[PDB]
Amino acid sequence: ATFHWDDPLLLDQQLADDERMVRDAAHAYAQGKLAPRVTEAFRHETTDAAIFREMGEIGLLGPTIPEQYGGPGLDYVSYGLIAREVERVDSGYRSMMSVQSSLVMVPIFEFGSDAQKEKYLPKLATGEWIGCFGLTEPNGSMVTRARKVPGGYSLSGSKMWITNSPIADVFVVWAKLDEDEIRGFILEKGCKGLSAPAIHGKVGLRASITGEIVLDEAFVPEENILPHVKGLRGPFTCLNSARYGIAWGALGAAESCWHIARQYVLDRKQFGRPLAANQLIQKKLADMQTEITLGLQGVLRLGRMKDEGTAAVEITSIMKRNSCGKALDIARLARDMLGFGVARHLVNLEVVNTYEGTHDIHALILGRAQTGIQA
Amino acid sequence: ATFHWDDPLLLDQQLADDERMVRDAAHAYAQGKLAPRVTEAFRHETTDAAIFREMGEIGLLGPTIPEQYGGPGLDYVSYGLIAREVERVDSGYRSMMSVQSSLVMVPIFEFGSDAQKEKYLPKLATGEWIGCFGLTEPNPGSMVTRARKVPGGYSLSGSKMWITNSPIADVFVVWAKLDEDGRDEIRGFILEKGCKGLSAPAIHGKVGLRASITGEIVLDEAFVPEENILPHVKGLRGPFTCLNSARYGIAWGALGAAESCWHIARQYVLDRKQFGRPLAANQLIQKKLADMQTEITLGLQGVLRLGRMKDEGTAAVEITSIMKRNSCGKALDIARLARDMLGGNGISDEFGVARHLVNLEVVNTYDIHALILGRAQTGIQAF
Amino acid sequence: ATFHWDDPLLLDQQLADDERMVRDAAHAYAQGKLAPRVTEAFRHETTDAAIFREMGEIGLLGPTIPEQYGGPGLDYVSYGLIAREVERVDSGYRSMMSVQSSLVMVPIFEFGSDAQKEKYLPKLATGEWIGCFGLTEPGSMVTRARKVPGGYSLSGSKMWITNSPIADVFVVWAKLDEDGRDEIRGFILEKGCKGLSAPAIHGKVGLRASITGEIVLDEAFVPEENILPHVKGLRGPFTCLNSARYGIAWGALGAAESCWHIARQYVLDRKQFGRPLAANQLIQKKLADMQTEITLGLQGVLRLGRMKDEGTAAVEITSIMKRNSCGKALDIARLARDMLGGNGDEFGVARHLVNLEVVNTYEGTHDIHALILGRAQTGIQA
Amino acid sequence: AATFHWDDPLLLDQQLADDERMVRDAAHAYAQGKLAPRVTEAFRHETTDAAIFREMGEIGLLGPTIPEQYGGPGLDYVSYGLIAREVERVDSGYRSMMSVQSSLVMVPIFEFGSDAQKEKYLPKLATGEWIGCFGLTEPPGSMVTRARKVPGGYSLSGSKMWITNSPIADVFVVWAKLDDEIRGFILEKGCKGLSAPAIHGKVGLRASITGEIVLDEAFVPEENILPHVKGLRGPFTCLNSARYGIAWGALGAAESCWHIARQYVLDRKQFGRPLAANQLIQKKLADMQTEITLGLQGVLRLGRMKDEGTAAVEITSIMKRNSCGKALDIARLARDMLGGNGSDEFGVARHLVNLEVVNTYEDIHALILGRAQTGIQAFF
Ligand SMILES: OCc1cc(F)cc(F)c1
Repeated sequence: ATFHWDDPLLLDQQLADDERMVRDAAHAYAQGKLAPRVTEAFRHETTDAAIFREMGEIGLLGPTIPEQYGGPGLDYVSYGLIAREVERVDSGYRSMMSVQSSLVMVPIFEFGSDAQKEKYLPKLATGEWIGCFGLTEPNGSMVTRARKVPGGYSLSGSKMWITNSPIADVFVVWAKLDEDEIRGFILEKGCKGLSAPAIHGKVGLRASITGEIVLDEAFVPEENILPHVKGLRGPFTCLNSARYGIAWGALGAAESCWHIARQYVLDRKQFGRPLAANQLIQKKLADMQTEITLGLQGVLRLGRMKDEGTAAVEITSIMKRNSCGKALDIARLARDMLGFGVARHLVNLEVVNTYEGTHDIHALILGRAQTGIQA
Repeated sequence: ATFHWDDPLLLDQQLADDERMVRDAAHAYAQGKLAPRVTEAFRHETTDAAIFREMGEIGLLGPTIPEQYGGPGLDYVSYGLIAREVERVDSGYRSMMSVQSSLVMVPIFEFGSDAQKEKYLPKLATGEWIGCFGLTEPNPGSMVTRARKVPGGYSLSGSKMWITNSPIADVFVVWAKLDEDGRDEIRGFILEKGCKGLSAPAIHGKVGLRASITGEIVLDEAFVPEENILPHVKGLRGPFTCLNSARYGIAWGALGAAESCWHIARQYVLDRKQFGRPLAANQLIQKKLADMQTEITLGLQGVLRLGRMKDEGTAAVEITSIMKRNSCGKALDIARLARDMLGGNGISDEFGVARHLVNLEVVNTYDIHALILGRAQTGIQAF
Repeated sequence: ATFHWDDPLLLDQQLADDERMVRDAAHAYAQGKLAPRVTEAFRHETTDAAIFREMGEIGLLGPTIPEQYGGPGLDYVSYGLIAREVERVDSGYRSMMSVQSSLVMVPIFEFGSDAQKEKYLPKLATGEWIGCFGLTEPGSMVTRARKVPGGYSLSGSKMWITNSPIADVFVVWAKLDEDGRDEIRGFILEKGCKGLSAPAIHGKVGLRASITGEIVLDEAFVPEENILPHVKGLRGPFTCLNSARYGIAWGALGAAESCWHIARQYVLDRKQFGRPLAANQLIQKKLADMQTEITLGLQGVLRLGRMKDEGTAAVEITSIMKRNSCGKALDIARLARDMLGGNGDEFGVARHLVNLEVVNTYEGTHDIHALILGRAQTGIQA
Repeated sequence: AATFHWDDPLLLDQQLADDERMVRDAAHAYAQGKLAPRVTEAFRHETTDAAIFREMGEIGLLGPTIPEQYGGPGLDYVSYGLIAREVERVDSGYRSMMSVQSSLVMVPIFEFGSDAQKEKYLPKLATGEWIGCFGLTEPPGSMVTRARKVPGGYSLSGSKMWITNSPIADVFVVWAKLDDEIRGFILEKGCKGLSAPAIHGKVGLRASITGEIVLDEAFVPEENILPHVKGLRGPFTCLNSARYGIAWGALGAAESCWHIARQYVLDRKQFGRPLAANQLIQKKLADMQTEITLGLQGVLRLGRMKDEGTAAVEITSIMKRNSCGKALDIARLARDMLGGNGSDEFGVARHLVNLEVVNTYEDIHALILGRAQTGIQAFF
């Protein structure tokens, strides 16, 4: 009976062996390739699309996509472990990857035609083609609209804060159309009326490239609309999948913060003694450990529930709210101990925590589910 | 796949049918026998000794103690489940039970002689014998209750304070320093009701845990036969092994109390109206219920996992610190959150919360666990 | 220059000497007469009416009421200092005195006829007559005055009225019809005249040391000469509340000082690992937070008091101080309760704690003061 | 009924003497006029500018408590605070540059220096013609940096790290052990043995320049040792003065974050209303206004006390901890009210990172206050 400060509940022992190598894969990749890049990349907001090629080579894009389509046919827990390990380096990297996996690949696999699945998935899976997701507009009821035309759609609108957009080959875009239903459309790079100007001067997620998608009478052929989804269900299946992945990821960022802070305090001294000798510092460390340890249990359990089909979408709201909130708290706690990879993790998480608005959308999904009553 | 707001992670489906049965049985007893008693018992600080035989005859005392000695020989997860169903009603009753199991029966089963084990456990198991634990003094290693050697055994003088069960106890597990082979070490002694120089006056007018009887143990040259000393333990390890067992039970029990305050809070916001709309429609009210659900759900995954690890023998003692500190701290936050949601002033049943609140303020004092964790993380002691 | 840990900003020296003697008189009275009573009174929810004569005797009832009506003619700073000294012992008691001064004497003084003033204030000032105040029910109030022969008939029920079961004088706010138009008017009523009931409330979780009841109006008759003539609508009730709130703001800070002091003496006295608890860094941060919040909270009510004496204080300022004093007293009592072991004398803290939980939730659980303040900042009613 | 000022609930403005109010407006006109337009690029590219010293010197805002006699503007502590607050309202880096001159340079020359040193350094420090720095921190401790007697003065050897102003400073106030007490010395730029290497890539306080003071047998003349101080009393008096200014400044930053958050929820709509209409936003706004209003009274009261000589050193711990900690809370609260990522409102992201650093120079104040309350020391 031996104590592991860094893994108190021996998560290692709760993973399948299959799951444990996915994790180490993602780990070796993130540490070997992303850690040496991240500092200058964050600092200068530098576009590097190498992550796609690289991650695609080792089978980490579209983790839940079947082998039939070039995916690695893994389960949800593996998806989670992958995101955890990448965010352990940087939220911006994780972000790029959850765009490929949850925001582009998943809607094509789930909602697309045979022909669409065959054309896009395999190249997405290898990261030869990079994808982006256009739902968000400038300040789920969009004005971006598709109208029917000769064979057969024309899109006009704007989508703001689209990660990958300026380098994307493939575009999953959501617009209204009637016979008013929200629909998903597949556009490709270099297409008439489609542009994607980059955004610079970000405070957080500076290691990912972000842009808009500007659609000025952009022509989508009939064969490019997602056949098997209409309405909220489409965007929502995508966000639900991504929020799951962000819930594991945020914990990775938090672990980094905890380790850096722990190591900092071991190594530096005050009044002839390490900071670690300090009770206040020990309390803070105790809380980081605790919140992270519990969070991991929550996401592990949600992942198992997804895999066996026993998980309602509302669970994802618990884990995503919690994971981001506590990761943010932990980063701030770690920051106020130092006298700086932590500062990076901190502004990242500041963006990540408020991404889905400022009125705590998940607290409400959950309030409504407990009470029956909408806020 | 259906959402279960009251069990989001389907804890119910993470259990063996085995443990599920023990849970339901604990629940039926708590709700059928302890719920009716609780309001008056708490308001009037009433002594109900009859509770131990009730708990005992259905195998709630000494969950983990083997059948050889009258226990049900259940695993740690079952013990947890039992603690949680009882505290769901009141921390004071849980206190009664956690003392019997972890602080009386455990040191005996674990440290005592074969004669001691057969003498004491079976009666402690059925509840015929009420036990208690004498460790806290008026003002751990700096203990002052003294055992000195005499013909026929030992003679103990000293005082213990805040000992739950003592005024109604038949059996007393008492920790005292015995200087021997030179060496001054902590030893355990079993005493019995009626023994000369042992008195257990009761303490009344408690602020919390009023449904549970507490008093003192006053040792005045009380005679303990040489066959009433715990043969197999010396020093900190004795008292510690017991508290560690108790903290595990408390880590589960506290979550039951938090579930009640949550459940009460939720019902209250449904039934109340404000500005025509029910209280449930307010955004701030929904944050608070979300926070409550979150912390409870996660705290449960925490104690379940620790349970599995103890049954596997893979759990280190430090893990208990995290779970006890988290369960008690988060349950005390939830009680304060639910208490602040009620307007008015204690007439209503939904001021069951006020009782849970004050209980949880005692339990949270029975920071040190942060220090255990900080030390484990760093290798430097800061106590 | 020395440091007074118990009064870092030397509030003692920001007071005028007359103000200090007012403070010491309340402190002598509270430590003398209330301190010995409090545990049992709380423990057993007693009625103690004798406190009103006691406070009236030495002129602490309705401090700002002029001598011309039996008041001591003090300012708002002394009102505060008194409320602070009483609550230092117990919130329940401060409340009794709050009701008498802000919720009965003030309305009569600002809104009553000369006759009303001479009939009621002197007796309230001595404590001969005890008062209460009915506003809150189980703008959109439903308690009602019918105009009838010779005056009014009042019907409805007010709840949670401290002093009500032992009150001699009642100030009720009911709505009255005026040629179609409905407006809030204040009425004085006396004990025992037919139609009025004062049934106590029992088994309270906090403020147990203060007797509390309903007011029950079933067609209770009020004469014409008993309607408050010089106010209608919001001004009446609000002028009262805005005065009680000011005293509660000073009071809460008195309760918080008790918790602080008790906590500090408790950790100096208790030993763990052969050193006082006061030696731990986690303990010292908590004590620093208590010292800070109280010191700042005090500078705020002082400035409020002085602005009130100068007629420069806007009504919204009171919302700042009330919310802050109470909210921060609750935190401090919680921080102090969490530093103590044992399970009930240092346990004045448990008492303060449960008092401050009622006080902090008394005006609702929607944080009415944040809204007042948010509306004043942004212009927007939430 | 009197008028409510949401932005000055307790009418701080009214509590101020005539001259005090005038200084406030002076520093405000300067900060809004000269510093505001520079701050976004200065912070972004960590773009050193130093014309500020000479700018603030010219309107008499450097070394506020130094008497007119020595070229100072001869003002009280409240005025010092108000200045710090108007500058920090714009950026903590700028206040920091100004805190070093006033508190960490001109104060010790005035308190502990000879008539000669007072006549020579202060008039040019006051106008911002000479720029000062303060070398105390080492990579006290106790400090290692040592001074040694040599013909007609002292030879100094050692190192100071994280010295703000150092790579641009004309005058150095350095603390060394002399055999064995700590003393302060006035070094001049161009002294042999004095190197001041710059440091780049900070997270916060990016508007200010920081560097080292590497000393290698540096020669100080006899007439450049502070004759009137020995031991901790020297450094501590400087720090204690700087903390007082930091106490006001941090509330200036807290004010900006508050006003920015406020204006932001006015401007943005959600669900058909301004965000300012949400109950929870109102609570946050209330907290911001409460903590700022109360902190302002505390530092004002501390100002009056320091003026009248009744303020113990510990009160400064109270205010500095309160001001920095509450400022940071407020900047975190504002930051969290903002969606988006990188326009005007993200002036908040700047103030937050500044306050993160400012807050992190010294909890140590929690323990100063714990010991004064309990008689027991818990630093080590
Ligand atoms: O002391 C009882 C009380 C508390 C309060 F917050 C307002 C009020 F009007 C009366």
